[PDB]
Amino acid sequence: AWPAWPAWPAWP
Amino acid sequence: KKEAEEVAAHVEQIAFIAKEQGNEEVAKLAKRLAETIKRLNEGTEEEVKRLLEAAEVAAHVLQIAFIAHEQGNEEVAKLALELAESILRLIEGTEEEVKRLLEAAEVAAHVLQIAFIAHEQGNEEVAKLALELAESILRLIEGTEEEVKELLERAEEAAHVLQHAFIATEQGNEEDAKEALRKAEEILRRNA
Repeated sequence: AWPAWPAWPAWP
Repeated sequence: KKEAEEVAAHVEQIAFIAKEQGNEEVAKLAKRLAETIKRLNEGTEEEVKRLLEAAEVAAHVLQIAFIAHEQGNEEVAKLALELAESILRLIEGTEEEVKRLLEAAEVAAHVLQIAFIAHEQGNEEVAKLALELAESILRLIEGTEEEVKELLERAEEAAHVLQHAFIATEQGNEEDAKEALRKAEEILRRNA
């Protein structure tokens, strides 16, 4: 489908 | 019901880190989000999981605001604070519109992360377009148009075109990146 979104930032 | 515990633990870790760094806004919002996760642990199972996904999106938005405030530009930070406030405000139970606004909110979070990454990499045209689009999506979600579904679909299409332009810039292909930027700008400006 759509190009994948950038991954979520690292959990603090 | 075990996913809620993981999400709440992550949100509380975010609140701890924000208190350590001195970001009081993110700390207050993380506390509000933790309380919201607490008060929504029991209820209808089909909606609790969707609200947990919304809480995950809100925690990611808080992370984005925190890193934006720590690493310079306050535009992304303030926009992400407003987005987290909007998510927490809509979680309160207007389902028929929330099931539609949550996708737009997650797309807005993705666009905010796009803007932050592009600004950190000097690609300031993509960052400007992403900030403009995030403002558009925020004003649509907070707005009372009730014609917001079509405009949000248009904005999400523009956001995916912006993501295509971002990937083109990251790979190093400017020829397609500029065209995708033009197309996204046209799609966004067609909302007036």
